[PDB]
Amino acid sequence: PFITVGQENSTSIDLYYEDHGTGTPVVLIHGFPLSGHSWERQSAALLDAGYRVITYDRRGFGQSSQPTTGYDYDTFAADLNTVLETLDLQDAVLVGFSMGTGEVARYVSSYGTARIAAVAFLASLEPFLLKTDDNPDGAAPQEFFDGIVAAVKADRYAFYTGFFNDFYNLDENLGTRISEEAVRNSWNTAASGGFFAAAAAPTTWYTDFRADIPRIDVPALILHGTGDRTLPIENTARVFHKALPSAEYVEVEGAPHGLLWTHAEEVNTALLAFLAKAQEAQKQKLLTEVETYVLSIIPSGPLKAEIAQRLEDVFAGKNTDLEVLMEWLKTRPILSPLTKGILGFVFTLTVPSERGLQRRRFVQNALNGNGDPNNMDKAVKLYRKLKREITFHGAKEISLSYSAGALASCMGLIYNRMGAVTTEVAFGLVCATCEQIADS
Amino acid sequence: PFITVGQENSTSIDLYYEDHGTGTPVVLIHGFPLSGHSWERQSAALLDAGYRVITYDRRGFGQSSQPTTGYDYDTFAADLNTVLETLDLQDAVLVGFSMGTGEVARYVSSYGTARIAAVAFLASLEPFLLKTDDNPDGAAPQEFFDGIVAAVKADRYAFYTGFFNDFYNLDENLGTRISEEAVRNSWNTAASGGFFAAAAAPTTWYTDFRADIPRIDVPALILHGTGDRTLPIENTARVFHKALPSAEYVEVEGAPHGLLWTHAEEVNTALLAFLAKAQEAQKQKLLTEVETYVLSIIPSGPLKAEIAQRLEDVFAGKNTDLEVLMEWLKTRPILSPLTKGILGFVFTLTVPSERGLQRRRFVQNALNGNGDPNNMDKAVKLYRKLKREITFHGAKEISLSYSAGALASCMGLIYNRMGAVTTEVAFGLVCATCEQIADS
Amino acid sequence: PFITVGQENSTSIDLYYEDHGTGTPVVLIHGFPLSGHSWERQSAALLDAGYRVITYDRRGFGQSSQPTTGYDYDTFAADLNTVLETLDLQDAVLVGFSMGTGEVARYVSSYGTARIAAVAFLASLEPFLLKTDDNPDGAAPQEFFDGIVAAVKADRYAFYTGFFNDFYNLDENLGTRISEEAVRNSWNTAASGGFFAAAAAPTTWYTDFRADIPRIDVPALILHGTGDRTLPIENTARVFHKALPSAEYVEVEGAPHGLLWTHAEEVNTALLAFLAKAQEAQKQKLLTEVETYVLSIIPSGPLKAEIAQRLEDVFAGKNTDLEVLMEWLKTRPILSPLTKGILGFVFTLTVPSERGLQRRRFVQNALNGNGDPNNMDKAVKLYRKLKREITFHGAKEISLSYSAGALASCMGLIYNRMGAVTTEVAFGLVCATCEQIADS
Amino acid sequence: PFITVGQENSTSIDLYYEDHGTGTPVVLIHGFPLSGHSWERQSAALLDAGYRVITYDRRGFGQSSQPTTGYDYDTFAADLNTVLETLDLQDAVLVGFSMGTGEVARYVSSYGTARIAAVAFLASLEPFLLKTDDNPDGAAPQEFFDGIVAAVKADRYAFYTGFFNDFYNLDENLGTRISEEAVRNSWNTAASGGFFAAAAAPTTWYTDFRADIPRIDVPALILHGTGDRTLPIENTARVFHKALPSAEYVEVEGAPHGLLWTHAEEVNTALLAFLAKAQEAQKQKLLTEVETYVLSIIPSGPLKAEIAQRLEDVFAGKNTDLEVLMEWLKTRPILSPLTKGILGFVFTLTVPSERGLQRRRFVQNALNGNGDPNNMDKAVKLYRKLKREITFHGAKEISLSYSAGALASCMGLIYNRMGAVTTEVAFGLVCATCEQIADS
Repeated sequence: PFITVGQENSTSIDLYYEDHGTGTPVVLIHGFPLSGHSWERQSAALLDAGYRVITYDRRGFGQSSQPTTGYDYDTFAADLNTVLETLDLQDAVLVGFSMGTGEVARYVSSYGTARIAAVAFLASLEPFLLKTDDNPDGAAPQEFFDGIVAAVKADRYAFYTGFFNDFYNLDENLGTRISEEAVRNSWNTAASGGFFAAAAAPTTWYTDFRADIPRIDVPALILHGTGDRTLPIENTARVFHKALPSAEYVEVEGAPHGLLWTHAEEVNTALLAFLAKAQEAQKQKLLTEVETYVLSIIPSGPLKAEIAQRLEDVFAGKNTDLEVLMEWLKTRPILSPLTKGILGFVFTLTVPSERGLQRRRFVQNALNGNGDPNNMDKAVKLYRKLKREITFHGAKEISLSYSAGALASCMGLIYNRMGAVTTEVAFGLVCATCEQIADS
Repeated sequence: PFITVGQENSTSIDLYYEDHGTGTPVVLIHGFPLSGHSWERQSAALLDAGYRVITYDRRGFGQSSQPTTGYDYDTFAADLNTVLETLDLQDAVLVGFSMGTGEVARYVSSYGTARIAAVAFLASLEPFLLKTDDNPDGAAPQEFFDGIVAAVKADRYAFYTGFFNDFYNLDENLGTRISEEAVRNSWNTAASGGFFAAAAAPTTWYTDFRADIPRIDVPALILHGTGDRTLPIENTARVFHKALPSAEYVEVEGAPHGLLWTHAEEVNTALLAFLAKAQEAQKQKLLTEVETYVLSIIPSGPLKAEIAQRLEDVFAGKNTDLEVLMEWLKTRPILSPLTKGILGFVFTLTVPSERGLQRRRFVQNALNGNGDPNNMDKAVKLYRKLKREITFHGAKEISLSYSAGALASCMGLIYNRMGAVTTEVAFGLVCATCEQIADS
Repeated sequence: PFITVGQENSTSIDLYYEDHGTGTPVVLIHGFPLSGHSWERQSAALLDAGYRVITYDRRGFGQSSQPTTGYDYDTFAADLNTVLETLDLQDAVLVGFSMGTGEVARYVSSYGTARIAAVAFLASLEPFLLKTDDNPDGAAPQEFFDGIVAAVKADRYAFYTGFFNDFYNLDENLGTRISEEAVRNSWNTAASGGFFAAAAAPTTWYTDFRADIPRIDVPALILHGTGDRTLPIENTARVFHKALPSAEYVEVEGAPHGLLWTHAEEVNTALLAFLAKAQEAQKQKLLTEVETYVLSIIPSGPLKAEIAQRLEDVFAGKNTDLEVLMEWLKTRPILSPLTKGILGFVFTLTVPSERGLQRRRFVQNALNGNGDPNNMDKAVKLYRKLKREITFHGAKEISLSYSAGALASCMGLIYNRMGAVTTEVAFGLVCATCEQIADS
Repeated sequence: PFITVGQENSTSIDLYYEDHGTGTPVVLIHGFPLSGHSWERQSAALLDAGYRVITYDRRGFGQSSQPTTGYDYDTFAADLNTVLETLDLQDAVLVGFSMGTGEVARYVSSYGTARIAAVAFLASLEPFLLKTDDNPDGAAPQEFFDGIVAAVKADRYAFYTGFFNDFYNLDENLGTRISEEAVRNSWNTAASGGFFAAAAAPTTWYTDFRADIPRIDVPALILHGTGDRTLPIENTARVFHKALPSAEYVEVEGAPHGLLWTHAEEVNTALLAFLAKAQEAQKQKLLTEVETYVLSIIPSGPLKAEIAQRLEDVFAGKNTDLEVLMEWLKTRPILSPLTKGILGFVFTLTVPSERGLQRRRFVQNALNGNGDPNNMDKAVKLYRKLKREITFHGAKEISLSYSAGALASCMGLIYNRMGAVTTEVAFGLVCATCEQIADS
C-alpha cells in the first residue's frame, strides 16, 4: 500500500504503509535505517490489545520511494500530515522511535494535536543532539556527525555492520536477546534503502527540537534504554524529561538503542499501559462532561438521582439490560418526552450490548420535533458539518449555532441511522442540545 | 375546530376544541365519559364575566379522534401541552373535572407553570385512588377497577346507564336538579365516544398523582361535593387538601359527582370568586415586580426609601393626591431626568383619580428629552406591537429587544397621546425600560 | 379520518374511516343501516389478537358524506378499491356483514385478489336475493323490496324501530344478548345516516352476485345465523355454500341477523380461527417454497441436510440463537461465500429475535459482488420495482429479468438497510436469486 | 459618496458624505449655510494626527438632496443616526459647528451615547436661542428670526453676501485671517444649497435644547469665539457652560462665528488636545489586546516576561533598537519559527524608525507557509477581503475563518510588501493568527 506525499522530477514520491486491526489508531514511526516492519514485535502486541496499527516507511527507506530531496524534519512531518489526513485518522496516538521521535515532535508543533490523542517517545533524539555553546547538553559536535555522513558515503553496506553492533549492543545481547538471523534481516532492510537517503539522514539527527517541545499538550510517554550507545540517555531522555516534566518517564535498565526487539517485553508492557491509561483518562473526562450536561435538563428530585445512578453504572461498564432501561425510561411519570428522548439516545449510544432492541418509537417521536420541514432543513446542514468534525469541543461549538429544535431533529437523524458520525462528535451534539434547552 | 396532537397509523390524532370570548384564557378540561360541552353552564357564566373560554375533548371522547393508544396521563398531559402551545395561551387558568383534574396536575408537574396563572380542581381524583398498603386512603383496590373495565367491555352502552345513575345521584336529583332530557343528552355524549377509549379510561383513574402535587406553585382551588358517589370525598378531596394546604378548599354539601350541572350555581359562585381573587393576587405580584424594577434604577439613600413608601401607598389604594405627587417628583434632587420620567409615568398610570390633570411638561422632558418621540419610527413600530399584546410577560419580552433609547421614547408616546394600551402591557414596557437601564 | 372517493356537485365525497393496531390488515365492512363502529366487539377482539383493524363507513352512512348518487355495488366496490389503494393495504383480509358481503364479492370479482389474502362473509346477501323465474332460490319478489323503499320513504325514523326488532330478534334476545341501551345506540347511528341513502340502499339488496362468486380464489369463510329473519339462512348462506363449496361454512344456531353483537363470542371464535388458520396456511406454503429454492444452490451432502434441519427449525418457530447460527455458517468448510451470504440473509430475515447481532461482514462481503458499479446500477433499478411490488409471485417474475450479479447486490442493499421492502417481496428476491444461480 | 436617509415623492433623500484616513472616527457636522468641505482646515489637521475623518452635508445643503421636508432637529438627528449606523461607527467623536451642534445634542439625547466616545460643541446654539419670558438668556425674540426667513425668501443670493459679512467679521478679518477668494467659495457653497432649505433652516435655530443637555454623559468640549456676532457668547456658550459645567470650556478671544477658518490654528490646537485624551485611551486598549494575543502563543518562562517588557516599551514609544531586537528574536532557542515570525512582523509594524532595515530572512522563511501553493492561494483570497476592511475588530473576524497555515502566508504577503493593509487591519490579522495557533 502506498500514499503519495510528493513528486520528484518525472516520478512521484510514494510512501509504503500498512493498516491493520480495528480500534483506536496507533501510528508507529520507525527509526534509521530500518522500516515499518521493525515494529513487528510491538505491532503483534498492539493488535492483540484491540488497536488499529498503522505503520509507514520514511522516504528513501524500506519500500518507500527513494528521492534525492526533502530530507529534513519539516518535510518528514509534512509527510506524516499527509499520511494522517489521507487516512483521515482521528483521536490517534503517535509512537516514534529514534528518528521517529523527531517526526512526532515536529508534527505536533507545526500542525497541532487536533487528530492526536496522545504521543510516545521511544529512544528519543530530543531536545537537541548537537553539542554547541548554547547547548552543552549535546551528545557530540558538528564534526562528529560530518564523520558519520562521510562514513556512510564511503561504504554504506559496510557501515551497516558496524552500525547495528551498537544499535543492538551485540557484545552483550547477541545470542541472548537478539539472534544472528534477526540482525541479518535488519541489515537487509538497511541495504534496501536509498543510497542518498542513507547519507542524508544523519544530517537530520542534529535538529533543534527545543522549540517543538512546549507545543506538546496531549499526554506523553518518554521511554529510553540506559545502555543506549547511539543516543546516550543523559544527552537525550534525561534532559528531555526536564523539558517535559508532565510526560510519563520510563527508564529501561541495560536496554540498547534497539530495545524494540531486544527488550520488547519491557517496551510493550510500558507502552500498552500508557495507552490504556490515557484512553480511560480521556473516556472519563468525556463521560463526566456528558453526565453533567444531560442532568442539567432533568428537574431536581428523586428521579434525577435515579437517572444519575443508571448513567454512572453504564459509564462504569456494568453491563445493564437495555430493554429494562428503556422500559424504565418509557414508564417515568414527570419526565418530558424530549428529556426521555435525549436519555434514550444517550443510553443506546453508551450501551455496548444493544441486546436486540429495535429503534423505540417513544425516542423517535421525541426527537422528530413535530416533523417541521424547517427543522429538518437545518438538521441536515448541521449533519454535513458534523461529518467533517471530530473533536468533542469542536463538534459542540458548531452545533451551538443551531436552534434547540434543529438540534433535536439532528439527533433523530443519527438515531434513525440515516447518519454516520463518530461517538465523540455524537456526544458533542447531545451536549450542545442540552445546553440550548437549559437556557430556554 | 381541531388541533393535531399525534398520529396513529395512516390517520392523525386531532382533538376537537372551542375558543370563545375575550379576556384571560380559562381552559376547561371535561371528565369521563363526556366532552367539552359539559361545561356549558360554567362556560355561559364565564363568558358573562368577560373571560376567554377554551374547551377541548379528550382523545376518544366527544368529537375528538378515537385512537387505540395513548390512554395514560403522560399522553393526556402532552395533548394539553400541544393545545396550550398551538393557541399560544399565556397566564391562563386550568380547570379540571373528574379525569380532567389528572391532566392539570400532570401538565403543571411535567411542563411547568409558565403559561399557567392559576389552577382549579373540581371533583378531583388526586392524590391516589388505588387502595394499597402504602396508600390506605385509597377508595378501592385493584380488583375493583378491573371489574369496571370488564363492565365497560361487557356492554358500554348499558354501563353508561348505571354510571350516570351515581354520577348525578338520580334517586335524589332527578326531576329536581337534573331533568330526564339533560341526562338523555349526557348518555348520547357518552355513546359518541370511542369503544376502546371507553374501556381504556378506567385504568387511568388509579394513577398516582402524589408526586405531581408538590410541583403546583400557582394559586389553586379545590372543590368537591360531599354527596359524591363516584369519587368519595374522604378518599379524594379531603386527603388532597392535606397534600395541598395552600389551595382554596370548597365543600359543596350534598352535591353528587356531576355537580357541574346539578349544583351549577354553587360551582359558578365558588369558581368566579377564586378567579377574581387570583386576579387581585396576580395584580399584587405585578405591582411588586414593577416596584423592584423601578427601584432598581434609583440609587440607594433616603430618597429611595421615600419613593418605595410612596409607591407602596399608591399600590395599596391609599388614594394620594396626584398634583402633589407630581410636584413632589419635580422638586427631587440627585434624580436622573429619565428616573423622574419613569416614576411620573408610573404614578399617572397607577393613580386611579387623575382628577383632570393636564399632561405634565417635566415628564415629557424627562423621558423624551425635548425630542418628539412621534417622529422616531422605532418607537411607533414597538407601539404597534404593544397594541396587539395583552399579557405583562408577553409585553415585557418583546420590548426587551429594543434599545433603552427607543423604549424611553415609546413610553413618551403613550404619555403624550394619552396612550391606549392596557395597564398590564404598559407595566411590561416600564419594567423592560428599567431592565435595560439597570444593565448599561 | 376521511378518504375521498368521489365528488358530488360543489362538494366532495369523503368516507370516514379508522385505522388501529399493528399486524396483518383486516378490513371490516359494516351493514345497513349502521356504521364502522358496529364492529366494536369484533374490533376489540381483533386488536387483542395482534391484527391491524381497518373500518370505514359506507357513503350516506355514519360519518361519511351523504350524496344522492352512486348507490350501487359497482360504486360501493369502487369506493373500497380507493380505500385499499389509498392506504396501500397488502395481503389484507376483507370481512363483510349484511350489505358488506356484497362489497367483498364485487371487489374481488372486478378488481382481483391482488391485495387480498382471504375473505369472510358474515350474514351474506349472496348469491341472489331477488325471487324471479331464473332464480327460485330468491327470498322475496321485486314488489316486496319496493315496499321497503316506500316504507323508508314514508318515515325512516319510525322504520328503524321496526327494522331493529328483526335485526336483533328482540323478542328473544332483548335483555339477554342485547341491552335496551345498545339498541338505542344502533337507532341513533341509523338516524345519523342520509335520508336519501336510507331509501336508496334497499334497492341494492337484490343485486345479482352469482357472476361474482366464481372469481373468489382466496380462502373464504361463510358465516350465518339460523334465526336470521332479515336474510333467511336457506335463501342466502345455504345456497351460497353450494356455489362456493371450498369456503369454510359456519352455522350459528339461533343467531339473529345482527349476530355481531348478540352472538359476538361465537363470531369472534369462528373468525379468529379462520384468520389464524389461513395465515399459517399461506406462511407454510411460502416458507416451503423458500426452502426448496435456497437448498437448490447447496451441493448435495451432509452439509445440505444440516442446513435443511436448521431451516425447518426456524420456520417452525423454534427460537434458535442467531449468534450461534451465524457463527456456524461462517465456519463451514465447503460452502461458497455467496451461498453463505444468501443463507445469512435468509436467517436474519426469518429469525424473530435478532438477539443483537450487528450486520456481519461475511454476509456483506458475499452480497456486494466485487462492488461493480455496473451491478449496483441494476440493483437500484430493481429495488425501485420491488418497492411497488407486493406479491411473492409478482416480485419473483420481475426480479428474474435481472442478472445473478445484479440480484446479489440488490439483496445486499436490503441487508445493509438501505432498502425497505416487505417480507413477501424479500422472499421473492431471494428465490429469484437462487433460480438464476441454479441455472448458471 | 451618498447615504440614503429618507424618501420624498418619486425621489429619495441622500446625503453626500466623505470618509478619509484611518483611526478613531471623528464626525464633523457643518453649519449654515455651508457644507462638509468647510471643515477642510480641521480635516487636514485631523488626518495628520492619524484620525478617521467623516464629514457629511445636511439635507438641502452642499451636495446633498434638496427636499422640501424634514427641516427640524428631530429629522436632522435621525439623519445622523442613519449615517452612524450605515457606516457602523463605534467609539466615535461627534464635532459640531453652528447648526451642527444642535444635531449632536439631539442625537445624544434621543439615541444615546452607545456609539459615541466623546462630543464637541463649536460655536454652539445651545441651550436656547429664543428670547422669551421663561428664557431671558435668549439672543433674540420670535419676530427677529421671522425677519431672517423673510430676508432669505426675498433674495437668498443677496442674503448670503450680508450673512458672511458677520459670519467672518469681514471688517476686521478680511485680508488678515480670511481671503477674498475664500469668502467667494463660501458664497458659492451657500448658493449651491436648496432654495427651500435656505429659508427653512433659520426656524430651526430657536430650538429648545435645554432638555437634551443633561443627557450628555460622554466627555464634552465647548468652544466659542468672543467676537461671535451671529451667536453672541453670553446668550450661547456662557449659559451653556452653566448647564454643562463638566464640559471642557474654551474661549477664543476676538474670534468671529466662522472661526473654523479665521482662527483655525487656535481651534485645531484646542480640538486635537481634547481629542488626544480620547484617542490615546483607545490606542492603548488596542495595543493591550495585541499584547495579550501575542503573548498567548509564547510558552511560559523568563522569556515570556522579557518579550512582554520589550512589547510594552515599543508600545510606550521607547525607541528601542530594531536591529538588536531582530537579532535577539532570531537567536532564541525555545521560540518556534512561526512565533519568531509573528513577533518580527509585530515589531517592524509597531517600531516607528524602521531605520531602513531590509526584510529579515528568518521572518520571511517563517511566514512563507511551507510554500504550499494551496496555502498561498487562500492567503490571497483573504488579502482581497482585508484590502476592503478598515476596522480592527472587523479584520480579525473575517481572518478567523481561514486556517493557521493560510494566515501565516498572508502575513508573509504583507511583510514582503506584496500587500498593502492599514495598521488596524494588520493587527487584526496577527491577532487572528495568534488565536488559531493558541487553539491548535
